[PDB]
Amino acid sequence: VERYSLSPMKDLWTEEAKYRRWLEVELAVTRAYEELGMIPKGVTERIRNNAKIDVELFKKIEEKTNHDVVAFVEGIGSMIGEDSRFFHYGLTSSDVLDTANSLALVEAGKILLESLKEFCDVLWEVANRYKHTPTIGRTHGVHAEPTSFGLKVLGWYSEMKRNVQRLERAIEEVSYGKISGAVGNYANVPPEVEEKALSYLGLKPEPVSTQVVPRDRHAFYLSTLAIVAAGIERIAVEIRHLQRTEVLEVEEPFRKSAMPHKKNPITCERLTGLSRMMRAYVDPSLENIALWHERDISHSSVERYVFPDATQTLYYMIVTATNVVRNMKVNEERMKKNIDLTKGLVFSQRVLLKLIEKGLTRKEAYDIVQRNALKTWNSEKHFLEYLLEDEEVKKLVTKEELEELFDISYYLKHVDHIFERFEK
Amino acid sequence: VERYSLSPMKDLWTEEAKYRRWLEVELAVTRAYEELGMIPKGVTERIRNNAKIDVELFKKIEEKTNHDVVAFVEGIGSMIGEDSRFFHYGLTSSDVLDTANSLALVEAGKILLESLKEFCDVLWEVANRYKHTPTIGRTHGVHAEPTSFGLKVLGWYSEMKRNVQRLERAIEEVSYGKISGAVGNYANVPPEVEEKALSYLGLKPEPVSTQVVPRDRHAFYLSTLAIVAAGIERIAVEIRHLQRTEVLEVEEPFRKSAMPHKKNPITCERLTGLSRMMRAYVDPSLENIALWHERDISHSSVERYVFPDATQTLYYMIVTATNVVRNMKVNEERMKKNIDLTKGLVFSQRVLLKLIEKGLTRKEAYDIVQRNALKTWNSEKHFLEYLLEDEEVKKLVTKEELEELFDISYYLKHVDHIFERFEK
Amino acid sequence: VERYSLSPMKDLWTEEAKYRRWLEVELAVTRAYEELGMIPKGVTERIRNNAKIDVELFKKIEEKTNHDVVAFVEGIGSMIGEDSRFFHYGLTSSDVLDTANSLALVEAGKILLESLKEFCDVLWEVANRYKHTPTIGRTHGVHAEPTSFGLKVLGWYSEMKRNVQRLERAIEEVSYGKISGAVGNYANVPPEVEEKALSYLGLKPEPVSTQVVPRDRHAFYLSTLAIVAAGIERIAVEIRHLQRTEVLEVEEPFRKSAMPHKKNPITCERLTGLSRMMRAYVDPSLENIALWHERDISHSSVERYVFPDATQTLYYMIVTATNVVRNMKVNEERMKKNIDLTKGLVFSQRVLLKLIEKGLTRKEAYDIVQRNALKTWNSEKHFLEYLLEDEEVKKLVTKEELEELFDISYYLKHVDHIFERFEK
Amino acid sequence: VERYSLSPMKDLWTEEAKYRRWLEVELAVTRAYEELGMIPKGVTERIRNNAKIDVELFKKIEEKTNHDVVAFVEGIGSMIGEDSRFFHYGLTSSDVLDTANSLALVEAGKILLESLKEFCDVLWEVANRYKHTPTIGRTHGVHAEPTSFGLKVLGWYSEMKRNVQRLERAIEEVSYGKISGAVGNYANVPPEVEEKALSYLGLKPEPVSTQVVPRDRHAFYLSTLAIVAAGIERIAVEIRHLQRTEVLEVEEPFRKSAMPHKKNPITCERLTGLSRMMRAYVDPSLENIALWHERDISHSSVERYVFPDATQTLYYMIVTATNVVRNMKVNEERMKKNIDLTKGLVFSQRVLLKLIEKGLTRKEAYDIVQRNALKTWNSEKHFLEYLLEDEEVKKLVTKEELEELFDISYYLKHVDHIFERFEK
Repeated sequence: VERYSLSPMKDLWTEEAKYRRWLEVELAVTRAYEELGMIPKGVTERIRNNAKIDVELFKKIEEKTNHDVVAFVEGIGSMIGEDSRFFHYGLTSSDVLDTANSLALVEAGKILLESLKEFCDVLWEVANRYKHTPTIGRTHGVHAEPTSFGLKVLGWYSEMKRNVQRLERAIEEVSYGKISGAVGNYANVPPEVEEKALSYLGLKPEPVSTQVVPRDRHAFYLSTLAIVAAGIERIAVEIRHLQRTEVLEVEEPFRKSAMPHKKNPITCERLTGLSRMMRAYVDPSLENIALWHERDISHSSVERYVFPDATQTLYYMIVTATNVVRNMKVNEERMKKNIDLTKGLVFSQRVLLKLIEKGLTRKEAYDIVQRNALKTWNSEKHFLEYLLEDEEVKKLVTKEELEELFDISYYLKHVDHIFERFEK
Repeated sequence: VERYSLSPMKDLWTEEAKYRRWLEVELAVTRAYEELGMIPKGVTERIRNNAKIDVELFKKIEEKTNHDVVAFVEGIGSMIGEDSRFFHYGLTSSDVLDTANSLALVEAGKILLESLKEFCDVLWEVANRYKHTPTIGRTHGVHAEPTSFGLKVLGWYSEMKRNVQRLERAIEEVSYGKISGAVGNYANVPPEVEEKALSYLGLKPEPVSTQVVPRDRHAFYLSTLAIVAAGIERIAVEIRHLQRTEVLEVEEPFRKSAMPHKKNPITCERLTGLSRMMRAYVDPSLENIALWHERDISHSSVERYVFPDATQTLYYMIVTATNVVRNMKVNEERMKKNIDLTKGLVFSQRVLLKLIEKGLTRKEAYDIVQRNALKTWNSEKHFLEYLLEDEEVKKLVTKEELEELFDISYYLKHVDHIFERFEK
Repeated sequence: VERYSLSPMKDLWTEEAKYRRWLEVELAVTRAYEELGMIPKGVTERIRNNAKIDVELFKKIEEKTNHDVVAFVEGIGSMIGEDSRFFHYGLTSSDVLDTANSLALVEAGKILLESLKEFCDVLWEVANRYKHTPTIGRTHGVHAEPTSFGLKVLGWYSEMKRNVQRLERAIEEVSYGKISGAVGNYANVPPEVEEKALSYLGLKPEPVSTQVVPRDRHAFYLSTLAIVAAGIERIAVEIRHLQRTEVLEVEEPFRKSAMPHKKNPITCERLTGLSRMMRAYVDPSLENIALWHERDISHSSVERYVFPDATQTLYYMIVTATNVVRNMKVNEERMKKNIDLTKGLVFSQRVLLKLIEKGLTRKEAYDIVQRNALKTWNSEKHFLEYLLEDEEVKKLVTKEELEELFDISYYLKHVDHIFERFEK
Repeated sequence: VERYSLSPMKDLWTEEAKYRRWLEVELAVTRAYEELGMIPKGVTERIRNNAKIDVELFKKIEEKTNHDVVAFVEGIGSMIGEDSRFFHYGLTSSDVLDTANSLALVEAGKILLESLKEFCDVLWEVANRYKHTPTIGRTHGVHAEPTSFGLKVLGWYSEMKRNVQRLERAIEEVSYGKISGAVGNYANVPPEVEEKALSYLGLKPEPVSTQVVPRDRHAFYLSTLAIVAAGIERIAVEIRHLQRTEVLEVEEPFRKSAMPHKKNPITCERLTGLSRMMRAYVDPSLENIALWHERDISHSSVERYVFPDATQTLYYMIVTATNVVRNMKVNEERMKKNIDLTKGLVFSQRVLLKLIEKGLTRKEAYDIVQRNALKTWNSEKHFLEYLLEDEEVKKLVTKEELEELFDISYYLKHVDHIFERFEK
């Protein structure tokens, strides 16, 4: 979907880029044959000088051929004269197709990784900026206990740092190509040429290939991408809840005057939808693993959708989420005020416990708290004021003692130690 | 589904086992508080002596409570007298639930890993046993070039060895628990107690938790399990094709006389179906990542299906596939004979190339080969015999030269080097 | 997951129930052969008298057999004397297995359909109860324009009425059985027997079967169930939002005093999670369609999870959602008050339009409205009051004219027309 | 993926086509207001004359707007003079967007439905062509009992006829539009306008809409499409098996001489892969149902992939499968010869039964049949010949009686009855 495509990534997935990768692979193989003394000196440099990418010519030949790599080999053959004898020498089409897709998934992976590290840098900056900003923790959508907004963002940071390590592992998993010929056993092209040719490309040889590179590698890479997307979805759902009219704690960046009451979290709603497409790609990638014998080509039509679409969608997601967190407005005063929306009832467990500590049993303290909690809920007077006027409370706790149970500081006392876990 | 449950694994997922894990977690926390001097000496040893698992009592209390951990804490409270003051001290229910599920997924992971390493040992033994057994490589279900059956099995070995490393990484990802209280910020239980208590359990502290352990860890573990399952599905589909009546190259082990013509690959068809359920669990696990704020409990009902079912299904798959490969009959003579099903036409590319090497151009050689190939296909006479009687061939190649193009040895010459990549 | 299992539905999926369905199919077949004069008069009644379900016996035989239907046939054979010659005569195992699963899915469908009609009845009652209750319509989680809460609930009613029709069609789709023998062509059991036997069971003959009933029927049924579930998820997500502390418009029923500030929408979170499982079953059901030739048994292991689990889960969801909507508290006064949370800005488009109607151009009216909207947003004074004090407004519109733009009755004027579409 | 796009279907999903549908919806609305006397006579005709689709202009405005429908409305407004007062009057953006997607999915549905009926016609022709052609029925990939190839193809016909009915129902489900304004309650555009406008477009009014048309309709449509696709996958997997070198019963059409031994079922492998994508779109479509309140826009990004891609992919699958089945080669002599691959053992159950009929018990007959089956399996001599030479057989059955058990006509006797169920 062109509206989500962004440079560097979208340049990777053009037809010109694909043919440039197929020629890269073929020239690494001729270079390796030549370096081993198997083809005459000078061949690689002459093919490098004569072989040009002409998409229109390859596509025209493919109309006759109906086989894309064969048409490319014939098209290049037409430019390189007698050196065609040593071009594509012993290879099967998937030696070029799969090695070029490893090049592409490695490159897309590095683009993704750089953008994810930038996202982590933005999340660290924002978590530290609001490290001591109080906000109400919410469980089941219901106010629970105070916490820090910085710590909420640090949770996102921690997840994206896990996803950096996962994406480095997925890049390693797809760093394998194959130059092993028709059914993967080097009958027609030597394993010495594979090892040398793939090392020139920055790739490793599949230790055993068939006609193709085994598709559990690609399924691992795309499952990884979907987990990164789902972490971004988690952040986007949070911002959507926090921008709702009854909450008003954050506002995603927008246009660039606008109506104050109509600021909608559209970017984060879009990111949530794109996470659904990233996880939709996992199942067909897993179904591609069980190819018949030394291969069938059912995976090729799936991968024409999934390789360019999963990588471009996730790149859009990361860059977009980065700008959201970097530039979102954070309404600190409103966060603080929202702790007091229930008029002190967030501190009810501390009051209950103090009433037990001062002698009473769970059920007696419970009934005092519940009675004052119901009066608070149904009126304008705050919980502390009801408790201060309660005679049973007045006999058990001093006013200073009671008031210190309403301190937000109780809840934020260990925030530093949690941040210190990341200054590793 | 009880018919696929197998000891050790099925013992992990009983109600008794779950309550034993919840008590394990609670006693690690009291031990840590006591070791830090926060609760009186002697408490842990007295709760360890008095706290017993009584499933019927906890379940009865839960009918009143409607909250499973609270009923367990109340039930244990009823056995431990005054030491109940220091039991579950400052914890939220998910500190026990999620830490106990980390214990369970770690243990299930180790059971899985041991069985997968055993599977790799069986695949190595079988790949080496048939290292030099010739068989026809097949692409698109169509005979391609000769290869070795051992090398086909080594391909399965290579995949299961990748899955050993992946499953070690997934065990590490789920080795994190949390003892951080209501919204994950240690307001009510110190981070020193979490770190000590989790180290007694063999777990690490989530560096930042909310009320729960972040669910991208569980999605990573279950995506890993589905990729292992899909690798087993790949082996099972291969055995199903190879047992078909027209192929008869392998036969999965059976009953224990049976009718020779009615041996069906039922075990491998069952394994293919169970792979569909393992990949079905990935999507709902990915959808569980985006919990609202500091948690909602939507994931808990999914995980009641997925945690016990994914781990028990994959364990059944691994153990079962191990017995299949260990005991399957491998019909070496039939594999060899099947190379000659097309009467020599597997060697047609070598014949074509030789005719070009001896002067002719691609299209002339092609037409000689195609004409003799069509006569072969439509008759009982073999390709070599047609070629020996062809006058154009007779002028270009000696009979010895022609006959050596029909050598299977050409295709198997690099098998050792591929096996040597695994003697690392 | 036993915890979500509920009578009648759970009674359908026991081992006893399965063998009772297998016996029902066999007795329908003997009845049909007998009515066609192909077996002696009296056989069916005798087998009916003698054939008892003994689960322990069938299981013990199946340990020897390893084939469930064969063990059942042998076990019944041991009870029926010389009538065993006429029992299971000409049948293949899937004639019994697939016809009995059609019985099961038809009966589960009818249980589901009656519960869903009851859910519709509850939704109609609740939508009419709050037919004219004002509430704020919300788009992107942001207040948009007033509407009625009864209209919101009528949208749920409308969806569940579509799901009643869809479930009726899904029942029809699975109302097909097969009594056609080994490869579905009546070589061993006559088509007149199938037609008669299935008519006694309330089923139609698959017009052409293989060894099995084609699995697109089961995938259509399960796809249908997942859509019903997602409709319940939509309702559950709405109640979760409306129960949040900042909104407080509805509260799901609970326990049965409780703390007023800690009412969590746990049932609706559980329903959201169960909908993820219902949609997870669709993929494996679609993968089961492409069986090899006249069948493979890969689907059987999947359907052992999916058939009982999809039907029991959805029945739990429907019954549970019905009780939620039936007994939820609806806070009408809070709904009305939340319309004024933005202090009149929900009527800003009417003000804008009136200013244009009284001469001004879009941009001039926008600037007046935006200026007064910003003042409102950042203060305590209401929008109407800023407009009444604005000199440009005062020259264009009377106070009566301005004030009638703040009327909720403008937004509810076509509620009755919408409800009439669903009447008699 | 442009490579699978085919006219008419691809013409539906261009930007030009989208804006032409948006204009059609707007003109239906102006026509309805005009026919109800709410806007002046002649407006609709003038707007129709003046409103031109200028994709470059709308895109340029949308760079400023960032809202696609608003930019279209502004662009048209610049062409229609004072009639802009009456254009888009009272509408919300999704009144246009969702009604236009209903137009699109209805038209794509009708394109699909006509191609699927044509596919049924081809399947009926081919099933009748081979109505009595003998072939071996295969269960678990193992030869079972003879049947007819026409019956196999009639099973595909039967499935595609079920899919015709399902696609008709899916078209009806998406035949709903909405012209109900911001939160779906007609505050700003009257219900009589919606009813009239949608009737001009061939659509019905959603009986209760929110800001959007409810997304269970789209999920039902896409679920339906995925089931059609899996039926095509079933056919493609069958042709792949039958084209394998060991079977050689069918060959898909190809290029247009080719090598006889290297005909690969590449089209059917591609169809298998495209069915994986069709089922991958179901999950995200089901996840789009649970939109927040009166809508969020998370579905819009998903539907930008799924609507054009699901409909174009399935149309490519149907047209392509139709040409495969129309032009595939069917090797009748090979089908007949493959029945005798096991040298008569396909009739072993008839022999077993005859031996029991002539007195013997199940176990005695089993042992005679198994002994002669094993001899057959391990030699060149046929089963009938071993039975004719067996002394226990010779005492129980005449040669004529034995020989008539090897008659294929026993297995095909009810083919005509099955085809009659589908006649006139």
